[PDB]
Amino acid sequence: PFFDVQKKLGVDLDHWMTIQSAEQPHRIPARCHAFEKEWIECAHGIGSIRAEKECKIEFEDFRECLLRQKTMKRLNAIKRQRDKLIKEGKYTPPPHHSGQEDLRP
Amino acid sequence: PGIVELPSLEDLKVQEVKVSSSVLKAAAHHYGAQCDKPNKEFMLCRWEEKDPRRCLEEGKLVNQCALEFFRQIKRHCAEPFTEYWTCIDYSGLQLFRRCRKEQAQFDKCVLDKL
Amino acid sequence: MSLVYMNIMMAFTVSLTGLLMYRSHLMSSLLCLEGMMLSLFILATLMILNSHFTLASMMPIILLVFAACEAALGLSLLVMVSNTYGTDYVQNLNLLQC
Amino acid sequence: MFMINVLTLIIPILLAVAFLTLVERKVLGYMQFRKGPNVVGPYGLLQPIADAIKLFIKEPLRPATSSISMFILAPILALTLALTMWIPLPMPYPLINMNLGVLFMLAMSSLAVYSILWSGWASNSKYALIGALRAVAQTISYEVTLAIILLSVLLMNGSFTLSTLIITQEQVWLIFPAWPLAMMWFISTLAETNRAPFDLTEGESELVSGFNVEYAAGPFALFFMAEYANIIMMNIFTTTLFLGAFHNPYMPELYTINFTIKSLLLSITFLWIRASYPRFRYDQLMHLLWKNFLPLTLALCMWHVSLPILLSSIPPQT
Amino acid sequence: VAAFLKNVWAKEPVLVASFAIAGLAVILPTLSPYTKYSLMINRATPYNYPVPLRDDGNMPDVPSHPQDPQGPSLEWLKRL
Amino acid sequence: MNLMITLLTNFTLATLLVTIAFWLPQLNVYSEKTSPYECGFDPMGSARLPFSMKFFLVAITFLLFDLEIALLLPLPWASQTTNLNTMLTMALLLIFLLAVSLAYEWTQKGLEWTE
Amino acid sequence: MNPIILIIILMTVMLGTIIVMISTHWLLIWIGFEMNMLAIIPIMMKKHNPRATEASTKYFLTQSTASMLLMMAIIINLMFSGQWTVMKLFNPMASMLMTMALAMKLGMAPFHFWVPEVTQGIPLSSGLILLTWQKLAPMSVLYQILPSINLDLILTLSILSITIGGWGGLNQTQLRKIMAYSSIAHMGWMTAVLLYNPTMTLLNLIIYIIMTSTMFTLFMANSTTTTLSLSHTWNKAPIMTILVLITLLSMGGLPPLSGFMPKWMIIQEMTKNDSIILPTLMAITALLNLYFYMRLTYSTALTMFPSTNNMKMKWQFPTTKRMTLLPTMTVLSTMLLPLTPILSILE
Amino acid sequence: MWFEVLPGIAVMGVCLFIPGMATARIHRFSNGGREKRVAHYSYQWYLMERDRRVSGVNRYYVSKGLENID
Amino acid sequence: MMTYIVFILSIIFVMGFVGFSSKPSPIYGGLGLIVSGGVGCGIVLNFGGSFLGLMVFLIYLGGMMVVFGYTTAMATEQYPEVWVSNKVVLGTFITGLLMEFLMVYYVLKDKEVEIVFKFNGMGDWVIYDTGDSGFFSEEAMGIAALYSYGTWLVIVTGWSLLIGVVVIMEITRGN
Ligand SMILES: CCCCCCCCCCCCCCCCCC(=O)OC[C@H](COP(=O)([O-])OCC[N+](C)(C)C)OC(=O)CCCCCCCCCCCCCCCCC
Ligand SMILES: CCCCCCCCCCCCCCCCCC(=O)OC[C@H](COP(=O)(O)OCCN)OC(=O)CCCCCCCCCCCCCCCCC
Ligand SMILES: CCCCCCCCCCCCCCCCCC(=O)OC[C@H](COP(=O)(O)OCCN)OC(=O)CCCCCCCCCCCCCCCCC
Repeated sequence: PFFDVQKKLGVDLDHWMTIQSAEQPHRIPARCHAFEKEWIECAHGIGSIRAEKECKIEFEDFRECLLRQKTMKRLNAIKRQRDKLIKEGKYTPPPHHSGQEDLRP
Repeated sequence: PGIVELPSLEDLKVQEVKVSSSVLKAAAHHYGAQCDKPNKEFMLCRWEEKDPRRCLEEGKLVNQCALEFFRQIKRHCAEPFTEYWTCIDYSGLQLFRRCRKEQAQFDKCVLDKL
Repeated sequence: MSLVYMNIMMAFTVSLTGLLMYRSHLMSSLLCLEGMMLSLFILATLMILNSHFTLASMMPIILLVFAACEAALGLSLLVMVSNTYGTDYVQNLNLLQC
Repeated sequence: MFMINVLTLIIPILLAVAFLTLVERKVLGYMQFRKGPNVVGPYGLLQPIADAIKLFIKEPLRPATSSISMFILAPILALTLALTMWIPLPMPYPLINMNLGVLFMLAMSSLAVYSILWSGWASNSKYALIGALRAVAQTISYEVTLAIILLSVLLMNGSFTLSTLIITQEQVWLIFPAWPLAMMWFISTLAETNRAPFDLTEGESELVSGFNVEYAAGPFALFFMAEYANIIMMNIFTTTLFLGAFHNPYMPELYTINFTIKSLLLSITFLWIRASYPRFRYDQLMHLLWKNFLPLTLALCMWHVSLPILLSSIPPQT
Repeated sequence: VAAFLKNVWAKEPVLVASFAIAGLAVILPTLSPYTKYSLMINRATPYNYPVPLRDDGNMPDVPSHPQDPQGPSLEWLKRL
Repeated sequence: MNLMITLLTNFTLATLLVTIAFWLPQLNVYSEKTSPYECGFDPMGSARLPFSMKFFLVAITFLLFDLEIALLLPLPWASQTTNLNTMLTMALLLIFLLAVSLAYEWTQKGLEWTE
Repeated sequence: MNPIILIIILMTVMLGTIIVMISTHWLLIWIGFEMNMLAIIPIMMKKHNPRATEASTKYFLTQSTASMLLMMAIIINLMFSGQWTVMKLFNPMASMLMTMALAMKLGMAPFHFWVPEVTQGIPLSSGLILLTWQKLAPMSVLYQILPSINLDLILTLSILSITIGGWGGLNQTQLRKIMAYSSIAHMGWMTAVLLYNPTMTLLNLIIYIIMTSTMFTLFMANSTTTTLSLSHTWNKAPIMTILVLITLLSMGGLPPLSGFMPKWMIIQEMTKNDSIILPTLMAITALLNLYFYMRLTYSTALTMFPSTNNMKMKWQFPTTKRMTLLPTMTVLSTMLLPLTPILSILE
Repeated sequence: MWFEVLPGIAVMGVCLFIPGMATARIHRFSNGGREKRVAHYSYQWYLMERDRRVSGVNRYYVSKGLENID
Repeated sequence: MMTYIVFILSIIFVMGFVGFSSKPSPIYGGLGLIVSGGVGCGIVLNFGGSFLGLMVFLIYLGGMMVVFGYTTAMATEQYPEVWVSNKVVLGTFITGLLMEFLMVYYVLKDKEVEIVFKFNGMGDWVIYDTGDSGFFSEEAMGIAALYSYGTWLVIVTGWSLLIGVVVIMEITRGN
C-alpha cells in the first residue's frame, strides 16, 4: 500500500529533499551532483533489475564519489611506501613539500 | 581505469597580478566595468565545459587583461589610488563606506585623466 | 570510510548494548535512549555536512525535535510508574505474566 | 601574542569583581542610612584584598558524607564558565570574533547552572538539595523567555554576531524600537544571575546559605567571583544589545569609555534593584515568566517577524 | 462585546495587549503595500555569480555590457 | 586554535586556586567538623531520600517549548529568502501553534502546581 | 476523557498512518511512525490502572528501540546512497536492521514478548485499534522494500512466529492473550509470502483485519474478557454464541469459510516456486491454531456451561450497545469464499 | 558624603577600561599597524590567504601595493 | 597529532558513551551524556556546522538538567553507585574502555580495520573540500530554507508538538 497521493493530487510534500541534485537555495551544488545526475538519468524508467544490471558502472562510480574508499586506499599505499622509503633511506623529500617554494599566486 | 590527464608545468606558467586584496577591492568596480569581455568569455567557457584543463588560455588572457588595466592605473593616478587602497586596508572588514572621500578623489582623477 | 564514522557507530553500538541490558533502573535506559539519538544526530550531520547536501541540513533539527518529544513521553510514563509503586525499578512491571 | 591578550582579559575582570564586591558593600551601606567599609584603608580601598587573603588561609573542609569528586569539580566549573563567558564580547573588538556568539552565551548559560546543581547534590545536605531544585525550577522558568526575547531582538540585527550589533544601532539606540523587550530582558537577566528579587538559591532566610551551606572558605570564594563576573558580563551584554555607543575605528578608546560608563551605570542600577524589593517565592517566579512574559513575547515575536517584511527593513546578513 | 473588553482590560491587561499585538502582526502584511518592495530587495541581492548566456544572435533583451541600457536596473532601490 | 588555548588558560587558572586552597593552611580535621549542617541539631534521616517534585508537567513542557524555540532560531536567516510570503506564513503558524499549546495548558490547569 | 481530545488523538493516529503510507521520504516515514506511537500511547491509558501503565511502558520501550533501529538503517542507506527515496535499500546491513525494526514493530517472534502483555493490559477497544491499525504501516514499509529483504531472515521470522504463536495459544484462558498469539501466527502467515507475491500479503491482511475486528466487536458486545465469562452467553443471547462459533470456525482456516482463502492462496503461490516443506509446516501449525479455536468454541457454543442466578436480572434488560458494523463484518468474515477472484483488485 | 564610593567606582571604571584598550592595542600591533581582519565567511578567508601568499613573507599584514607589478 | 583532532574528540565521545552506558547512577549518567554532547558539538563544529553543534549542545543541556531534577525526585536511593561501588558497573566500564582502546591501537597500526564496514586509518581531514563557500554558510542556509521549502515539515512538526503537549497532560491525570 504505497497509496501515492502526491502525483494524483499534483502537490509535493517531500519530493524536493529526496535526492542530492534537486533545487537548492541560490543553486548551491553538492559534491557529487554530476554523478547523481548521471546515475539518475542512466536508470530512469527501466526498473530496478535493469538499473542494477545496466548502470553498475555509473552507480559504483557515484558510490566512490560519496564515501571515497579507493581514493584513500591509493593515498594509503602512497603514504605507506613513502614512509618506508624515508625510514630505510632511499628517498629525500623535495623542497616544495618541505614548507617553502614561493607559492604561485 | 584510465590514467588521469594533466597539463605540464610549462602550460600553467603566467605572469601574476601580485597585489593585495585591498588593491583588488578598491578598484573592483573599475576592473569589472573595463575588462568585462575576457572575464566574461572565461566565465562562460568555465561554466560551459566544466573543466579547468580545457580553460587555461582564457585564464592566461584574463591575467594579461587585469595586469594591463592595473599598469594603466599605475601610469596616471598612482597617488590617489595609493591613498584610497590604504584607507580601505586600514579597516578590519574592509568597509566601502568609510572612504567616500577617497572614492570621490579616485573617481574624479580617473574620470578626468582616462 | 573515515574512522570518525567508526567511532560514531561504535558509540551507537555501546549505547545499544546499554539499552538492551537493564540495570534495574528505567531512567538509565532513558538516558541510553537519548545517547542513541545523539549518536544518530552526530552521524547524520557528519555525512550531510561532508557531502554538502545543503537542503538536508534542516533534517537533524527535526530528528532531535522528535527525539525530545519521545523523551518527554518517556518521562511522563515514568511519573505514572513512580506514582504507582515506591520506586522506578523495572522489576515492578511484572503484573502481566499470568 | 595571544596568551598576553588572554591574561590581560582574565586578570582585570576578577580585579573588577573584587572592587564590585567593595562597591556593592558601600552602596548597600549608603542606601540604608549608613556607611560602607571605610576603616581598613583610605576610604576602604583594601577591603577586597583583606577578604581575598582571609579566604585562602582558612580551612578547606571537605565533608565526609559528600562525594569528593563532584564537590571539587563544581566550583572549578563555575569559575571556568564565568571566565569563558567574557570571550566574544566586543569592547569594541572581542577577544574571539565569532559568527554565532549569542548562541555561545546561551549554551554557556545553560552549562553554568550545572555547577550550582552539582555543588548542591554533592554536598550531602537537605538545604543544598532544596537550593539545587530551586535552581532547576528557576532555569526552566527563565530560559525559554530569555532565548525567545533574544531571538525577537536579533531579527533587526540580521545575524547572531555581536560586532554587527554595534553597526546596527550606530544611528539610534536599539532600546527605542524594543523598549518592552528591553524591560523583559532586564528582568530575565535579573532572574538569570540569581540576584534580588529573584535570589531563590542562596537564600539566607528560607535557607541558611543555600547550595553552598557546607562550602567553607576558598572553594566558596570561587562561587562568589563566578557570580560577580556573571552579573558584570550580563550588564555588559545588555549594554551591547540595547545601548550601543559611537564607534570610531581610529580611536577605539571612545567606544571603550562610553561602553564602560554605560555598563557601570547598569551595575549601579542592578545593586539599586538589590536593595529595594522583597524576594519572590520560587513558584511565583514560575507564574511570572510563563503567565505574563511568555504570551507577550510570542506576540512581540510575531510583530518583529512581520515588521521587517512590513517596512521593507530586512537587515543584511553580511 | 464592549463590556467584556472593559472587564478583560480591567483584569488581565497583558493578555489584551498580547492579543492586540498578535492580531496586528497577522493582519498588517495583508493590507500593507511595502511588502513587494521587500520582496524585490531580497530578489535583487547578488549572492551567486551572474553567468552569461551564449549569443546565438536572437536575444536583444539581454545586454552585452553592465552599462548597457537594457536589463533590470535598481533605480527604485535608490529612490524608494 | 585560539579557543582551546583560552579554555585551557581559564581551566588552569581555576584549578590553580583550588589546589592552593587545599594544601596551604593548617588543618584540624575531626569527626565533628565534617558533619552535615542541620541548623545545630542532628538530622532525622538521610539527604538522599526521594525529594518529591511538584512542577513535573512544567518541566516536560519546558522540554517541548525549548524545542519549539530551537526550531524558531533560523528566523534571521530565513528572512533572507525569496519565497517571503510562505516563510512569513510558516513562521506565524509555528508561533501560533506554540501559543495554542500554551493556552491549552493554561485553560486545563496544567501550570498550577500539584498539592 | 474529553471526547474532543479523544477525537483529535484518533485523527492524529490516522494522520500518522497515512503520512507513512503516502510519503516518498524515509524521514517522513520515521516522522509518521513517531507521531503514531506517541498518539496511541494515551489510548492505552484510558482507564488508569497499574496494568495500563505496565502495558504502556513496555509498548513504549519496544516501539522506541524499533524506531532507533529504523533510523540507523535509514542513515546507513543515506550514507551508501546519498538519497532518501522509499525504495530498495542499497546496503544489506540497512536491510537487516530495517527488517528487524519492522519485525519489532509487528510483534514477530523472537520479538513477540510484548504483544500478549500489552494486549492484556489495555481495554478491548484499544487492543482492537492496536492489533488492526498499528499493523499496517510496518506492512506498508515492508511492501515498499521487498527487493532488498534477505529471504532467509524473513522466512526464519515467519516460520518462527507461526510456530511460537501456535504453541503459545494453547496455554491461555484470557481472550486477549489468545488473540495476541493468533495475531503473531497470522503475521507469520502473511510475511512468509511477501517476497513471492505481495498481493497475497495484502489479501491476508484484509481478511485477518476483518476477522479479528468481528471477534473483538463480539467480545465488546458481550462484555466478556475471560473464557468462563464468555461461557454465559448461551444464557444471555444464543445468537451471539452462533456468531462466535462461525467466526472461530472461520479463524482456523476451516472451509468453506472465508478464513481458509488466505492460507489456500499462500500455499498456491508458494508452490509455484518449488517450496513444498514450508507450506506443509505452516499448515500443521495452523492446525494448532485451529485446536485452541476448537477449545474456545467448545467452551462457548457447543456446550451449556452452568450459569448464575443474576442472569435472570440480565434477561430482563435488552442491550443498547453500539455494535457498529457487526453483521456486515460477520458476513464478510464468514461467506466470502465464492467471491475469491475479487482478490485481483489488489494487484 | 555620597562621593566616597566614587573611588571604588572609578577603580572599576579603569579596570573595565583595561581589557578593551589592551585588545585594541594588541590587535593594532600584531597586524602591522592596522585593524585585525574579520573572516566571517570563507570568501574572506580565501582572500586573506591570497594576501598571505602574495606577500612573500608568510605574513598577510605586509601589504603589497601596485608597485609590486611591472 | 593535531591533524587527528576529530579522532581525539571522537575518542572522548566514545569514552563518555561507555561511561554513561554502564548505567552507574543517573546523576553520573547525566554527567557522561553532558560530556558526550559537548564533544559531539565540537566534532560537528570542526566539520563546519557550528549552528547544529550549538543547538544540540543547548538542547541536550536543557534536557539533562530537567532529567537531573527528575532523578533527584524519582530515581535515587540511599547509597548511589556513583562508580566503583558496584562490581558489574566497574567491570563493564573497564571492558568497554579496553575494547575501545584495543580497536584504536588496531586502526593506528594497520591503518585499516574491518568491523562490519571498512574503516581507514588516516585522519578525516582528507575527505574535506578544497573549494570555498562564498558569502554564505551551508548549514544555516539549509535550516533557513526549512521555512521556505519545508512547509509540510513545519506542519507535521508543529502538530506533533501540540498533540504531544496534549498527550503528556492527559497521561498524568490519575483517573
Ligand atoms: C535595561 C534598560 C531598562 C530596563 C527596564 C527596567 C528597569 C527598572 C526595573 C524596575 C524594578 C523591577 C524589579 C523586578 C520586578 C519583577 C516583577 C515584574 O516586573 O513583573 C512583571 C509584571 C507582572 O504583573 P503582575 O505581577 O502584577 O501580574 C498580575 C497577574 N494577575 C492579574 C494574574 C494576578 O508586568 C508584566 O508582566 C508586564 C511586562 C511588560 C509589558 C510591556 C507592555 C508595553 C506596552 C504594550 C502596548 C500597550 C498599549 C495598549 C495596546 C496597544 C496596541 C497597539
Ligand atoms: C568532567 C567535567 C568536564 C571537564 C572538562 C571541561 C572542559 C571545558 C568545558 C567548557 C567548554 C565547552 C566547549 C564546548 C564547545 C564550544 C564550541 C564553541 O565555543 O564554538 C564557538 C566557535 C564557533 O565558530 P563560528 O561561529 O562558526 O565562527 C568561526 C568561523 N570563522 O568555535 C570556534 O571559533 C572554533 C574554535 C575551535 C573549536 C575546536 C573544537 C571544539 C573543542 C572542544 C574541546 C572539548 C570540550 C569538552 C567539553 C566538556 C563539557 C562537559
Ligand atoms: C487573533 C489574534 C492572534 C491569536 C494568536 C496569537 C496569540 C498570542 C498570545 C498568546 C496567549 C497565550 C495564553 C492565552 C491564555 C488564554 C486563556 C486563559 O488562561 O485565560 C485566563 C484569563 C483570566 O484569568 P484567570 O481566569 O484568573 O486565570 C487563572 C490564573 N491567571 O482569561 C482572560 O483574560 C480572557 C482570555 C480570552 C479573551 C482574550 C481577549 C483579548 C482581546 C484583545 C483585543 C482584540 C484582538 C483581536 C483578535 C481577537 C481575539 C479574541
